[PDB]
Amino acid sequence: RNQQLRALQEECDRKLITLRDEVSIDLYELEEEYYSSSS
Amino acid sequence: NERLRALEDIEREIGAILQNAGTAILELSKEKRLLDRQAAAFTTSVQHVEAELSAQIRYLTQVATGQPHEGSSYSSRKDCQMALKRVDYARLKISDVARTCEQML
Amino acid sequence: VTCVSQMPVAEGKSLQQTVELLTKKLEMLGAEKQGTFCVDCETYHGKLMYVMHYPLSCFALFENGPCLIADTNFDVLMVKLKGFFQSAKASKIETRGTRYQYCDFLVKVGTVTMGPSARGISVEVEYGDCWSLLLEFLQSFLGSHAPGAPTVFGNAVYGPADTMIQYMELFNKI
Amino acid sequence: NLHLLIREFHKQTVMPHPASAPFGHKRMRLSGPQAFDKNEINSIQSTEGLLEKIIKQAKHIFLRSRTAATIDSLASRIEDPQIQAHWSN
Amino acid sequence: NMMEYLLQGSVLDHSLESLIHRLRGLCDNMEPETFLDHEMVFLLKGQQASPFVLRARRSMDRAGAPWHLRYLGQPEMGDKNRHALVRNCVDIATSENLTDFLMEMGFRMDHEFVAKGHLFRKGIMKVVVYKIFRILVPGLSLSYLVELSVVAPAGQDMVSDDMRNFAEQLKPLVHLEKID
Amino acid sequence: SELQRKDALVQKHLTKLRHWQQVLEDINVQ
Repeated sequence: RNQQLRALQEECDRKLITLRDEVSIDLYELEEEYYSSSS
Repeated sequence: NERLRALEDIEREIGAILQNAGTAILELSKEKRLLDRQAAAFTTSVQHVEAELSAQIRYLTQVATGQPHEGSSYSSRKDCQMALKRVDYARLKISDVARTCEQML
Repeated sequence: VTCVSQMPVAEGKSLQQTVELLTKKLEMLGAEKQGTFCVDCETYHGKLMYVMHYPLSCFALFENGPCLIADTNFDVLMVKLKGFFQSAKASKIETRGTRYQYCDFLVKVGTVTMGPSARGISVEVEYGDCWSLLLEFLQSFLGSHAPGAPTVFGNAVYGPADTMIQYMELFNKI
Repeated sequence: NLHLLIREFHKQTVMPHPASAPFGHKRMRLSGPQAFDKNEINSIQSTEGLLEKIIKQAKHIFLRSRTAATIDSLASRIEDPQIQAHWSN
Repeated sequence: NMMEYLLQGSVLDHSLESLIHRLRGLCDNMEPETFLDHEMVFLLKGQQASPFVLRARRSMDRAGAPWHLRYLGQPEMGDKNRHALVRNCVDIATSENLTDFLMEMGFRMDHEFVAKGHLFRKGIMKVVVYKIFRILVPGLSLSYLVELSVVAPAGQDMVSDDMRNFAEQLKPLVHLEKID
Repeated sequence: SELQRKDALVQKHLTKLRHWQQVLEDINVQ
């Protein structure tokens, strides 16, 4: 059970980190698109 | 893991076979016959339990004064709870961002 | 890392007066208070009884001495082999002084161990060769002194204990 | 906070790699060969718990103040050159 | 004043799996493991007539592990219903340090005991089992030795009865004691 | 042009967020 749940939490951490990286690319893109214009 | 569950299933099957052999011996020697001879083997099956008793007698017996397997090791379980909580928090933040985006349209 | 150290044996005024003058010059240079890592210098010998401490002390028997164990382990080894060594009876002296860290440079003043001795000025380098800033500070710190030149700049990687043994070798100087 | 405290407890429980009888942490024996004047003192143990969470909240309020400064510059210095920021990762 | 009350026990090589499982159940470690190093004895005693041991073992599996020289002498004959092992002393050193000291002070490699076994921990007490390997210089019992060691200062022998009871708790394994 | 670029970026971010929601539900499904 220890090894099983360790693999599970490793997969969860990997998914969360991939989510963070994709959201980071997205935030960089949108922030660059936003700061290029001032209302 | 595997070996413990296997030995447990083996002991359970041994007990079941002993009960079945006892019931069969009772049904055979109750009323009507050479097959009753196999009924004697039922008693031998009882001896098998004694061997299991011996198997339990000369078993591990790590301390025989306390309980082994120190630690529930549920630190991993707590870490998994935190991971699921982070996933739920991310889902909530994503839902908020999606509501904001839908309102932007 | 293992920086040079020497002992300018001044005279004229007094030993304590010279020590106070050196300390005042260092303070004028901006020597910040950093405790007093008094490094003793005891002799029993060709082993030794080095008690200099740098939060750990050791005696260098030979080949610059391994002395890689903690002070308690070394003292236990010494007390265990009481007499089983060839090094109890010589003069057991102890030098002292204060250690000031000006700016990424610690300076320690090894005072008179048995009473007849000089005040050795010991400095500590950061990475370590590397005598440009060393000499620029030594010339601005004292006069015609601080030659140093230890068994360094030969490349076995910044050995402090060999330098400490070289400094303790000044016992026969007086 | 929960993860830091449980990690603290877990550390209180790595193996000491004992041969004669260390039963400690390799940081203790590292001072022998590698002389550590103040490193070993800093590498032994430190204060934590409330202070770490407090300084984390301090970092949070500092980030909030930085964001507020950026927003104020955007709203006020609009006709001024629009300053553009980008957080790290 | 760090004394030792280590008991000398030995378990057959065939009875290992049940033994390691019993240990990991009762108390072995947090995910226990093994070790690997090589010992040697240095003998230099003209007037004392006592070769002073020195365990300059290098843990090959560990990187930069300090040489944990262990001396043990003056076996304590207390007769307090315990092991009462000789007084021990540990010292962690650096690479080639023991060789340099054997060259300076003057030693001689009496013999070599290359062993390998598993690691175990408890609340205070320690226990260890391993097997020696009679290998050549560049590389003779072949039996697992279950030693229940307790290294600590003199104190008041309060952990003596505790260690005796904990060893009796593992009675189906061995019956460890002292030697002559 | 600025409005069109903003709308395009918003649509792309929404698509990415929906994909991440789907894969997160799948991961939580276990």
